[PDB]
Amino acid sequence: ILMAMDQIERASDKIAQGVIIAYRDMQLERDEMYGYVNIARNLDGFQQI
Amino acid sequence: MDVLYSLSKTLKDARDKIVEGTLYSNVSDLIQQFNQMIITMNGNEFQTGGIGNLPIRNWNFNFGLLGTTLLNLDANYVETARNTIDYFVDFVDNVCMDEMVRESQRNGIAPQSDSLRKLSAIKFKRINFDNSS
Amino acid sequence: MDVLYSLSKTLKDARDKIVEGTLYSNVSDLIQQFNQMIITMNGNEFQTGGIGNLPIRNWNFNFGLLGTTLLNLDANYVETARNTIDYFVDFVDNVCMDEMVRESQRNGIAPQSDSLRKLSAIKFKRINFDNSSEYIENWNLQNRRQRTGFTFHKPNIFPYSASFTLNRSQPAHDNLMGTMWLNAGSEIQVAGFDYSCAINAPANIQQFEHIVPLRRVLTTATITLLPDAERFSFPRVINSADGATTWFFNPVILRPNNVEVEFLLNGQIINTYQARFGTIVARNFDTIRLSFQLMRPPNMTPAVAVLFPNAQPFEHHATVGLTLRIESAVCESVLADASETLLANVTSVRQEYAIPVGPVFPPGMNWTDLITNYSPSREDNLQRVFTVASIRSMLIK
Amino acid sequence: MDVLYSLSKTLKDARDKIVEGTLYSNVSDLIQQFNQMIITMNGNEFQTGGIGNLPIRNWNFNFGLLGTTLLNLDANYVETARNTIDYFVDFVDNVCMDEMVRESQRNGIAPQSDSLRKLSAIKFKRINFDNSSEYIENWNLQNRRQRTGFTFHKPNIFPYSASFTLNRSQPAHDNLMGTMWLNAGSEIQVAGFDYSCAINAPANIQQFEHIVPLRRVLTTATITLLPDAERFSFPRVINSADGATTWFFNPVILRPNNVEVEFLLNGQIINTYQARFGTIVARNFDTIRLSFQLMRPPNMTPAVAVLFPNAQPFEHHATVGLTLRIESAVCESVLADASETLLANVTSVRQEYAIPVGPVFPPGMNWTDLITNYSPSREDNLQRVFTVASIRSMLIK
Amino acid sequence: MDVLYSLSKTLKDARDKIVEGTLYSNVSDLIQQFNQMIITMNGNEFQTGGIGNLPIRNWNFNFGLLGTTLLNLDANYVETARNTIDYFVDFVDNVCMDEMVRESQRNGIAPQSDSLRKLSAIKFKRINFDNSSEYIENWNLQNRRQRTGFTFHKPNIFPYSASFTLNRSQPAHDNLMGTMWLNAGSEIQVAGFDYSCAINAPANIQQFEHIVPLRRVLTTATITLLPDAERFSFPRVINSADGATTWFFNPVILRPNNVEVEFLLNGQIINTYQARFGTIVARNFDTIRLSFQLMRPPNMTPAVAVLFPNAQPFEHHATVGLTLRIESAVCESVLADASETLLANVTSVRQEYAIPVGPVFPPGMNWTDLITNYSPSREDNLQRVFTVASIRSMLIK
Amino acid sequence: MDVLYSLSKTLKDARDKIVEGTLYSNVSDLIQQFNQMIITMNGNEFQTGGIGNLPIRNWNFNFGLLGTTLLNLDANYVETARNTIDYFVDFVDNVCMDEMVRESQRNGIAPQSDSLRKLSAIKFKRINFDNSSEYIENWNLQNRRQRTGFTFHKPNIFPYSASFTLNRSQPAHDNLMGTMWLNAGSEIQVAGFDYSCAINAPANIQQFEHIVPLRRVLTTATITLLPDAERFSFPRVINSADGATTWFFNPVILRPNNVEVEFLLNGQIINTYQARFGTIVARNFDTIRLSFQLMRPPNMTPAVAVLFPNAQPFEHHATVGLTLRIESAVCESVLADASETLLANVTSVRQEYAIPVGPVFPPGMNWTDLITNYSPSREDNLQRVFTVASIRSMLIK
Ligand SMILES: [Zn+2]
Repeated sequence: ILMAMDQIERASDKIAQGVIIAYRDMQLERDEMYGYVNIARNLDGFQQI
Repeated sequence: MDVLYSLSKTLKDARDKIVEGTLYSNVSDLIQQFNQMIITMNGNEFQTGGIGNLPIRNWNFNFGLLGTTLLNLDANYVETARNTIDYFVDFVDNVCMDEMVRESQRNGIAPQSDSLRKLSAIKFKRINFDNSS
Repeated sequence: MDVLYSLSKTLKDARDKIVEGTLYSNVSDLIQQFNQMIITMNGNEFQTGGIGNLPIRNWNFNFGLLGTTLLNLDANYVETARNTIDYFVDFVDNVCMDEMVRESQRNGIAPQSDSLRKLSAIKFKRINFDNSSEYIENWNLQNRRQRTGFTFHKPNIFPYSASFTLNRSQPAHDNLMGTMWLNAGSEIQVAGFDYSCAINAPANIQQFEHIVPLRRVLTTATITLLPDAERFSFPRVINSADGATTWFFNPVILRPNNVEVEFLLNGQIINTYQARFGTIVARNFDTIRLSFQLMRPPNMTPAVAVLFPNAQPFEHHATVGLTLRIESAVCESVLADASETLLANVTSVRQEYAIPVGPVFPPGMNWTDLITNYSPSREDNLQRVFTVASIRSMLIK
Repeated sequence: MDVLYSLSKTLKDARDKIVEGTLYSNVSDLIQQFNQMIITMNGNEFQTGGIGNLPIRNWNFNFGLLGTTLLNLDANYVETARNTIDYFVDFVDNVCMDEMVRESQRNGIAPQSDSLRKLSAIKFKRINFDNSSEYIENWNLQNRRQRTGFTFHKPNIFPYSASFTLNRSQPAHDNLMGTMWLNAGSEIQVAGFDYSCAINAPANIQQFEHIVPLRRVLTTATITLLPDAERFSFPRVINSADGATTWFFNPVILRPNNVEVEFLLNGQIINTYQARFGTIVARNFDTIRLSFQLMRPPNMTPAVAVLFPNAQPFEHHATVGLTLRIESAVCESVLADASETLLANVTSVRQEYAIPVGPVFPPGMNWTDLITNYSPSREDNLQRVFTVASIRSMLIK
Repeated sequence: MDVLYSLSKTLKDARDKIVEGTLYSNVSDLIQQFNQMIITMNGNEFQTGGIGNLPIRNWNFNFGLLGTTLLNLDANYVETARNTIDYFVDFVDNVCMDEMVRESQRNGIAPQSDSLRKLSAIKFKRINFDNSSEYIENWNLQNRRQRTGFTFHKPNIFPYSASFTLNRSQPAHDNLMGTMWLNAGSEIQVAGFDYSCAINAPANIQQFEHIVPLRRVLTTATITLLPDAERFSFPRVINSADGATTWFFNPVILRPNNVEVEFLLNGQIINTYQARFGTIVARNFDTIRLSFQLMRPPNMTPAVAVLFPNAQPFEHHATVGLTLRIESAVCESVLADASETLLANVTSVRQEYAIPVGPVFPPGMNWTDLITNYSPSREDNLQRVFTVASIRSMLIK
Repeated sequence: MDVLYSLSKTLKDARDKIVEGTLYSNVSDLIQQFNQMIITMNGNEFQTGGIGNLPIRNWNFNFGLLGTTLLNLDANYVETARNTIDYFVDFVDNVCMDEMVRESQRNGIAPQSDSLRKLSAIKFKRINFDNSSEYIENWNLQNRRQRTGFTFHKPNIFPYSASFTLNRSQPAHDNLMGTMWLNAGSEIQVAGFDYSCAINAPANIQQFEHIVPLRRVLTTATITLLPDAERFSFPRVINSADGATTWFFNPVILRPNNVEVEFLLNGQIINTYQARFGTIVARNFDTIRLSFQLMRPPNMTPAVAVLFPNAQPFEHHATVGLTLRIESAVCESVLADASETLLANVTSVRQEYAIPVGPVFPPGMNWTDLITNYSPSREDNLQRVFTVASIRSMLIK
């Protein structure tokens, strides 16, 4: 359970892992699951709270 | 200049007071000053060096505040604080070197490095602490 | 060590801050520290001494906490605080002496006295306070393996050595060339002498060199370099190298030309100064190389021509000197210097209590021998004892 | 460095323990460690090489965890593990080579490659596992500021030297007294020779001394001392001190008289052995002083007496020698011995990839020069590269 | 082979870790492994011996499992475990001896004993455990066709050879030029001699070369090179090349001139050292070429000039020598070294049980012949027997 | 002894495995063992020292159990563990030194120090962990009276003895014949010399024999046999048998003839090698018998016929030789060897703390005297102190 809980939570659909604000114009990414989304796949380059 | 001295003073106090086992009452004021410094510095970018063989270094401040402990701060607290203290100490070292290697015939009292010129702005004046040296 | 320093610092801050009439807002935090010190030390038995003439003493702590209900301190509060502080200060003094009188070939920095070993336990870490002084700061830095630095005024980096090296000589010692030198503390005086005044030398120039290797690397040193060695400019009668006989030295001083002072680190020339006198700076070095030449004056007035003949009888001997003093320096290791009394305190304690000669330090804490053979174990032990001496000096006047 | 060692240790343990048919209870902890390593390394990017001919390599980690639910591992599990193990082993190999090939004159003990600098971060501290090898444990002890020790079998502590000193000499080299020596690796061979066999010496005894100082203190050393220098017991034609000419040495070997071997630390006698050959123990020393005498045989049979006349013609030259071999020792600083292959690994990597000579080590990692001028920066860099070499050798063979 | 190694490893762990009083959390996994071993081996019959004088012994396995319901294991647990450990250790002993005393020209890697053939069955694979030893690691690697590496302290790589080449000679053997050499184990010792001292040679230099080809490619080897061959520096009477007569060798040693030691790999020069002595590194090589020169001394004092006349009678013969010792090395194949005892164990078992000479190994496991002709079949059989011998030594002295 | 070893092993594992960031599953078993150790050792008081200069030390144990409620270890956990580990390590060090510096004529195998006798109680059996080390394994095997075995590289089994026997001799020492040997450490060099070169011997052959009986039985020993005695092949002036005069030995080396090396047990030839040099194997022996011959060359060139006349003025003395080195061996008893450091550790502790000469070991732990008279009591005491030294070395370096 401890090794697979990260994956189970990520697979969940009613919650996200966080929100990057970034205060700048970022092009919406194009994904199969949805035409355009503000999907961030990693928090690299941003201070985390 | 006063801002640079205040950064050095608060870093020296953090190094010499934030030690495993000490009471939190011994460093309440220091931690408040340190967190004020972190808040004020966060989001600001600095560039140091570029004269002679002094390397050009870029400094970005993205740090969380120091926490609290009920009675006595412990090893985890000291390590977490030490990471930020080391980064700030490196920054102050480089700012001081870049100031030392520069001179101006006119307005020699005025700051000569871009880092110290930025620090002389009004936003950083909240980092002053005590000018005792 | 950090706990011992914290005890000393708390006691000093108590003896200076807790004074009658002062606002309790001025000493609230200090009193919290003092009460935690008392709570942590209560119920512990310590034993100090037992080595040499240092008496065996026992210490038991059962004290009450300082009050906290006053807005201003009065006579009674200061009196009770002083009564507790006196006993704590006596305990600190005896712990410091017990630690200073002890050595160890292995793990020199580790606590050696029973009291300091007991204090090294984890229950006493609760009393740590702030490590602000230079020596405790460097102690923590070297414990974490950082770059330490001690600032010395006239560091005692050169072992005493007064000697001479002859490059030309005879059984009669009536025509000599060579150098004489004194290295002492922070001063090098070197004088090259030539009896013939380079009459037959190639280009009438006689070269002299002097290499002083330091046992530790100094950094950011201010150095005064003057063009004459006053110590070797008067007539002398000197034992011969073997000691069988004595020879006569009758100097007459000329200016040294082509003076070159090179400060080297690991055989690499870090700083170099030519024909430069006064205040110079050596940023990082562990060897000093002085080169200087005696040049026969191309033109002489009669009183100088009489002095310097071409025949053998050389009544007056040409001499060119240099003096080099390290006014201040920075060293990663610990040294005795002219402004600090740490070596004096350690030696005084050992002499007062007749501590038997140990396996690490030379007898009587002889600084000549210490610096001459400054091994890593000696450095560790010396840093420990100097730190303890500084802690003691915080309290004992 | 601790993270790198943990990576290599985990990969070696996975290679050794993840085998077909083994109970999963045998490797449960190992697989937890492996999954933790994979999690920590996932999503990070590394670069290695770029110095000399070492190729620039980029490493990315997007691996999946390993199963934890079988009772006995099967072939599928072994192959699935091995595919990831190969990539991780290659990454560790290249990081280790990148660290070995580099050096720094300042802070040589700190990581030099960017990959190891990245691994120094706190995020990677989750990969620590075990620190049980000699070099890693000495690394950790040194960082904790405790006593370290490397045990060496035949340590290369003596810089290669082969030379003679002539106390009595003439241009014709017909009547010589002096010593010859070879200090190499872990052996000292010394031979004092006198052509006249002490005919005119006081009490017909010629004294010989040989002092060998070491660059580092050796502890708990086992030594073999034998009474003959087999290297200096045959006819030789040597070249003069200045190389002008050649002189003859036709030795005849006598027993060495009054053999004294002193092991000194800080100039004080720690151990001393008189007329005792075989296995001896030197507990703590940094200098070896060998004293031995050539004593003219008071009684000689005619065949012996004919060898040593009282006039100049000397066809046989009386020689007395000692041989000293350091079989084993313990040193605080890293050295090169006959059993370990760390120096070979470092030198081999540097030579294979044609690393340009740096600012610290001598060309070709020449051990003679390195141990001749064993400085602090050199010691730090040497320990770092040897630790990395041990980490790499855990995996590469 | 892996199953045999795992039986030995689990027995060693059981005999080390199952000691009265130890917590059960210290031996949980080990007891799981031990119980699985017992379950798998139970109900099996093995037969060992029947070759030479090795007794024919039968092994029936029927043992109860070890208990699991215990916090700190007690005397009963230890006794019940040791009774089984003794039988299993004896069985492993005999299986290993049976394996060692056998050889096969075809498929020397395949198990030879019928007991090991049985253990090769897939039913026993569940006992595999952890293959952490060096020899089992290399066994698995060479099974997978991966790189193998064995580290040796002075490996026994040179087949014994004491010989001499005469490049110039005649029946009188009074004017001879050539070389002498002794190769043995890890030491080459060569010495080129010239009776005329290169009086009539161009530039008064005589060239000597010595090529030693290894049967296997050594890697990352530390080598001690010295400039004299003490073995060929004393008077000798050597029987002629054809044994007809004997000739006299009266050497006088000169320094070798223009020394070049180069390590070659398939004819290409991988390493080369010019006039350098001490410790050197050969990264990857299979041949050693040592070239040196006898240079007649350009200048001679009379005591030397007497030694080398212009005419025929040459009482003293100029000799220049080299000594080379491989202190440590790495080899892909299995070899005999100083520290390990695998060759000794195999030879001891064969001699003790009077095993008839087979087709592969030479009589009495003569290492000189085995390494002189190190055929692939011999390498396979030697690796098998050495691996099984290490497995055995893991339990028996 | 077993409990002390378990303490040392637990502390070594604690220092190696308890590191910041490590997964708790990597340490859980060790933490259970460590808490068991703390529970067992709490509330007991120990005293060590008091012999020689070894300081008296008192040890008290009151420690809290290490936590078991973390996923990854953090700085807090490591800091809490480190203080306990340091105190325990110091305790183990002092116990080991106190046990090493003691000895007993009767029951030397039994614990001698108060601390170790206390630890031998039944309450301390709960800490046994695992007796993996070789010395503790052999300790347990010897206690059970199973067969022990220690593997040595270059074992020190021959007490240093250099001597000679003269089968033929006269006052003038012109026509000697006999043998001349050095036995030291692991090497035997024996030379048989004849001044007449077997001119009058039967069949022109002179027989030579040399018997070296070992103090203990050696097993599976790898030997190196070479056909010359380099140590005894140069001119020597040697004191006569009674020390009243000196004689001259001027060797000329011939090949030894009919060399026969026998390794004998209980007077029965176990291994026999004829005219085979290089690496050989002796499976089990307690005496080495070297037989060789000086055969006058049947055919001689003029330069040899001159050397070997018929009359008394023999200027060159024929000599044959043999060298025998024990590269690696196995012994049931403990011995000093080149690779290990246990003898050095024991001798170092005794010398450092000035332990008075006791009733068992010779002064200064002189290995020559010890092995020369290796009594059963000395074997018991030596095994005890070596095992304690190994336990200590697990923690101290
Ligand atoms: Zn060896």
